[PDB]
Amino acid sequence: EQLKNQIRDARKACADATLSQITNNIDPVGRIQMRTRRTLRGHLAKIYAMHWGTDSRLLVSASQDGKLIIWDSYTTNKVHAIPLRSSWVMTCAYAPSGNYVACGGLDNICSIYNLKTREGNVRVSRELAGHTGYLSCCRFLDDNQIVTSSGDTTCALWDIETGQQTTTFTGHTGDVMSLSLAPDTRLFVSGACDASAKLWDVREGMCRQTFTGHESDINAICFFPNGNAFATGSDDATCRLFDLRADQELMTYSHDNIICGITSVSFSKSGRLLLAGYDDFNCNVWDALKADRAGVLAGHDNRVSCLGVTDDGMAVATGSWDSFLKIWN
Amino acid sequence: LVEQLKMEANIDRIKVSKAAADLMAYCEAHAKEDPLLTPVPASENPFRE
Amino acid sequence: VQLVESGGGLVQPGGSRKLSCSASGFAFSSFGMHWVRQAPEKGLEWVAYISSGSGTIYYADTVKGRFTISRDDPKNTLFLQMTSLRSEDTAMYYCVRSIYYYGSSPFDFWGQGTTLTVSDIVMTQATSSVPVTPGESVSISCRSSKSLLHSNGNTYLYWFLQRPGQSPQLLIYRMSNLASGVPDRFSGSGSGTAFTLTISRLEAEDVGVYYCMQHLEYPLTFGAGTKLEL
Amino acid sequence: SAEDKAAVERSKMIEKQIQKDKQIYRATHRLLLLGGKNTIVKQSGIFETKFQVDKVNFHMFDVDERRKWIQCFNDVTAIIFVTACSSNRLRASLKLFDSIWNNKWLRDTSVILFLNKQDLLAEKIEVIRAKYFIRDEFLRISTAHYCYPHFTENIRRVFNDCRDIIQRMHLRQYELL
Amino acid sequence: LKLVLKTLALVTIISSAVFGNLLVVTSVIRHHKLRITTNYFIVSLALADTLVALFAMTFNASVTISGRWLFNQTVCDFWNSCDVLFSTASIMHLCCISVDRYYAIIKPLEYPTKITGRTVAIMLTCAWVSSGLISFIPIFLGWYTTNEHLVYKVEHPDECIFVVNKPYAIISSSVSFWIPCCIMLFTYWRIYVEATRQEKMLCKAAKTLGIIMGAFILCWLPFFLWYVSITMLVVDLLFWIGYLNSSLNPVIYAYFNREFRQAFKETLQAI
Ligand SMILES: NC[C@H](O)c1ccc(O)cc1
Repeated sequence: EQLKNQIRDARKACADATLSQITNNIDPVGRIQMRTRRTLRGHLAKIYAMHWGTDSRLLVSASQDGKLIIWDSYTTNKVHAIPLRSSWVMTCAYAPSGNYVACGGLDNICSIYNLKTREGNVRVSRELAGHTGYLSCCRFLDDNQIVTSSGDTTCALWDIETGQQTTTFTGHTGDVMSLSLAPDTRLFVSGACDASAKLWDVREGMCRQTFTGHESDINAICFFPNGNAFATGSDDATCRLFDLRADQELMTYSHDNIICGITSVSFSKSGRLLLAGYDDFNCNVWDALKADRAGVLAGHDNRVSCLGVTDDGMAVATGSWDSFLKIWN
Repeated sequence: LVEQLKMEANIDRIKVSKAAADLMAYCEAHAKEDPLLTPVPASENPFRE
Repeated sequence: VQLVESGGGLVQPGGSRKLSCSASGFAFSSFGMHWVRQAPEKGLEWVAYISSGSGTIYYADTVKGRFTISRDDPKNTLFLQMTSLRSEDTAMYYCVRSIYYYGSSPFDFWGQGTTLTVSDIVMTQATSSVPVTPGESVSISCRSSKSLLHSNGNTYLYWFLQRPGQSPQLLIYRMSNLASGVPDRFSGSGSGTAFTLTISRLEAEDVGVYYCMQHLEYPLTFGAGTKLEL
Repeated sequence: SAEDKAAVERSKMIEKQIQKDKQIYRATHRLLLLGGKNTIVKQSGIFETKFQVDKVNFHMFDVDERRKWIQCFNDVTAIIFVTACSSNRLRASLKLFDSIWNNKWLRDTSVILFLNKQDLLAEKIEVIRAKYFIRDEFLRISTAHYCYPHFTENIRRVFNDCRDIIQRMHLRQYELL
Repeated sequence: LKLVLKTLALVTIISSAVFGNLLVVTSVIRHHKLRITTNYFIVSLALADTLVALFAMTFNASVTISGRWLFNQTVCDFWNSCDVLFSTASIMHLCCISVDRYYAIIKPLEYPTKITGRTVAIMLTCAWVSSGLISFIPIFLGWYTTNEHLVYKVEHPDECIFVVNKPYAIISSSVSFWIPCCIMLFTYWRIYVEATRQEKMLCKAAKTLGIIMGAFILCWLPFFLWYVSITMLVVDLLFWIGYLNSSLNPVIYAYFNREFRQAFKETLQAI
C-alpha cells in the first residue's frame, strides 16, 4: 500500500498550476446555432450507435430492429440494408478502407460484413468470437485488424482472416463500456465500472497509462484529434478531460444542473468544441478551453444514443432512441 | 499488481503546463479551417438545404 | 456468376422470336439489366433496360414499338421478345447486369451472348488502329458532343475494352475509377469534354478493341471503337 | 441524374421492404425472460424464440452479473421473472427485483412473477399454508406499472396477462383510468 | 347592437374552427412522430372539418348577416351539397375513430394485426365515398326535393331554404346520424364497461366517456330530431350548434390524447 501512496504523492507533486487561469484571457466562441440540415428516417426501433465512413458521406446505423442500414447522408438514400441475425447489437463500425462493417452486442459474437462482394448482396465475411461478455465498441483498426472491448473486464485485438485474438488486454477490473482509438491508430483508451480510464499501446499489449479522476463509471470516451488528450463522460454528469504526457487531469466541464449520466461525447476537427449527449432530452455543446456552454442541440424527444462528428468536421450525426438520425451542421 | 505500481513509478510524468500549452496552441492553429466554429457559406456546404 | 443466353437463329423478315437470359451465381433480383446488340461489322448498340423491381423501363428510341422485355425473379430468367424484325436487326446480342448505388460499378459482368441472323449524344472515336511496341505507354482517346460533367462532380463515362473473341469487359467506370478485376496499368483521364485511357505496360491480354460509353442520358448511346495491334 | 434516379428507385424498394418488415414487427408483442423456466419456454447464449398462439405472435428473449443492457429493453410488453424457490438465493432474487424496480428505465414495463417448480417444493416438503406464507413474503417484498403474481397452462397465463397489460396501456393512452 | 354581437360571435366560431383544425394538421405534418396509422383518422377529420369551416359556415354566416342570398341558385344547391357531404364525413369519421378504439381496447392482443394501413385507408375511403354518394348526386340530379318545393323555388328565386322529401329525408338521416349513433352507443359503451371493470379490479373513464359522447350527441341530436320529425329562426340555431360541434371536434379529440396533448403544447410554443 506504500507503493501507491508514493506514486500518488509523486503525481500530485508534478502539478504546478491549472490551465483555467491561462484560459480566461483567451477569446471565446459566443454562440453556435447548429440547426438541423438533414434527417434520416426508416428505422423501426431505437438507434444504438453509428459511425461515419472515412469519406464523411456514408454512414451506418444499427437499432433494436434487428437490421443495420447504411445511408448516403447527402441524399438520404439507403445505400444498404443488412438483416442482422440477432436483434441485440449495441455498437457499429465502418472500416477506413470502406469495405467492411462491424456489429456486436448481447450475441457475444462479433460479426464482420463484406460490402464489396462479387454479388450485390452482403454477407457475414467473418463471425468471430472469443469473448465471455457483451461487446461495447468494435472500432476498426485496419483492413484485417479490429479492436473490441467486451464486458469481461478485458479487451482484445482480433485478426480478421485468422480469427484468433492476436493480443489480449486484461488490465482492468470492471467491464469496459466505451472504447476509442487514436487517429494515428497506435494507442487506444477505454473506461469501465471502476472509473479508471486506461490507455493501451497496441504493440505493447498491456496497460500503458491509467487515470482515476472520476467516481462512478466511464460510460463514454473519445479522443482528441491532436492525439495527446481524450475526453470522457460518466454517470456523474462530468466531462473530465485528460492529457497524455502529463498523466494528470486538466479541467472538468461539470454543471450541477445535470444529475443524470452521459451517453456519448465527440470533438470537432479543430478540437475547440466538445459536443456531448445527455439523458435530459438535449445535446449540450461545451468549449474544450473555457468549459462554458456555448449553445444547445435540442431537436429530439428521447435519449440521444450516439452523436458523432465526421472526419472533415462538416456535420455531426446524432442517432437518437426515437428511430431517427439527425445530421446537424 | 506489483508490476503496475513499478511501471507507474517509472512512468516519467511530465508537467501539466506544457501539455496545456500544446493543447491550446493546436486548438488555435487549426481553428480557421474547420466548420462548426463559424457558420459556413452555402457555397462550400455540401447539404445547402 | 454466370449469364447464359438462349434463342436466335435464321428467320425470314417480319417474324417473331424470344430470347432468354438465365442468371446463376448472384442475387439478380436487386440487379438492373440491359440488352446490348452488336452487328457483325459494327459496334455495340443499346436495346432496352429493366430496373430491379421492373418498375422503371426504358427503350431504344430507334426501335421501341416492336420490342418487348420482361423478367421473372423466381424463374431466375429475364427475357426479350422481338416482333416484325427487319434486315437491320441482324446482330448478336449481349445480356448485361448493373447495380445502382453510391459507389457501385454498373455493367460489371457481360453475358456470353447468342447470335441471330436472317440529334442526341454521340461520341467520336476517330482513331481505328494504332500499333505499339512493348514497354511503351498507349493512349486511346474519345470525345462527346455534350459535356458529361454533372452537378454532383462525377463524370459519367465508361470504357468497354473487348478481347478479340469473347464478351466485352468493364475497365473504367465514372471517368476516373477502376473496376474490380483490372490491372493497375489502365488509367482514365481527361478534363470533361475529351477523355482518354492510358496503359503503361502492355502484354498479350491487353490486345482488344476499346469502346467509350455515356450514361448521363438513359438512351446510353455508346461510341464506335479502336483496334489494338502488337 | 440517371444513376441518381436509379439509386432513388432502389432506395424506394428498400423502403418498401422496410415497410413490410414493420408490418411484421408491430404484430410480434415481444417478451423478456428474467431469472423450470426451460420447460416453460420449450413447451451466456440468448435463446430468442418465436411462438404463435391463437393466431397471435410472441417473441421470447431467454436470458449473473448486473449490467446496463437491461436499460435498452425499454419496449418489452412484459418481463417474466421466474424463480425456483427450492431454498439466501431467494434474497438474491429479491435484490434483483429491487434493482429492476429501481432501474428507473424499466418503469412502465409490466413484470409478471412466476412461482414454478411446485413439484420440487412438494418433494422438499399446513405445508400448503407454509408455501403460501413464503409466497406472501415474496409479494410483501415485491411491494417495494403493475406486477402480475402467478402461482399454480402457463402460456395461457401469459396470454391473459399480456392482454390485460396492453388493454391497460391503451386505456391509459386515451385517459380512461 | 345585437347584429354586431351575432356577427362577432359567428366569426369567432368560424375562426376557432379553422385555427384548431389547421393547427392540428400543421402539428401532425411537422412533427412526424405522430404519423402512425391510428392518428390518420384524427388528421383527415381535421381536414374534413377544415373543409366544413371554409365552405359551409362561410355561406351560412353570410346569409345570416345579410339575409338576401347574394348568389345563384346553383350556388345554393352546391352549398347544400357541401353541407351534407362534409357533415356526414365528420360524423362517419367519428364513427371510424370509435371503431378504432373499440378494436384497440376490446381485443388488444390481436389489434395490431387487424388494423393496418390498408384497413385505415379502406375505412377512410368508405366514409368519404359514402358521404359523397349521399350528398352530391341527389341535389344536382334533382331528387333531393319534391316538385312542390320545385314550384316553391320557381315562384320567388330570391331566397333558398334547404328542405327535402320522404326518401331523401330517411336516407340522409340513416346514413348521416343513426348508424354512426348506434356505433357510438355500442362501442363506446363497451369500452366504458371494460374500463370500469379494470378500475374496480385495480382496488375517470366516466367523465371522459360522458364528455366525448354527450358533446356530440347533444350538438347533433336536435337538428336531426327537427329534420325527421317535421319532414311532414330555430333552424339557424340547430345549424349553428352543428357547426359549433364542428368547431369543438379537433380540440376535444386531441386534448384527451397524451401524444396529441404534447404536440399541442409544442405547437403553441412554436407560435
Ligand atoms: N350540417 C347540417 C346539414 O344541413 C346536414 C343535413 C343533413 C345531413 O344528413 C348532413 C348535414
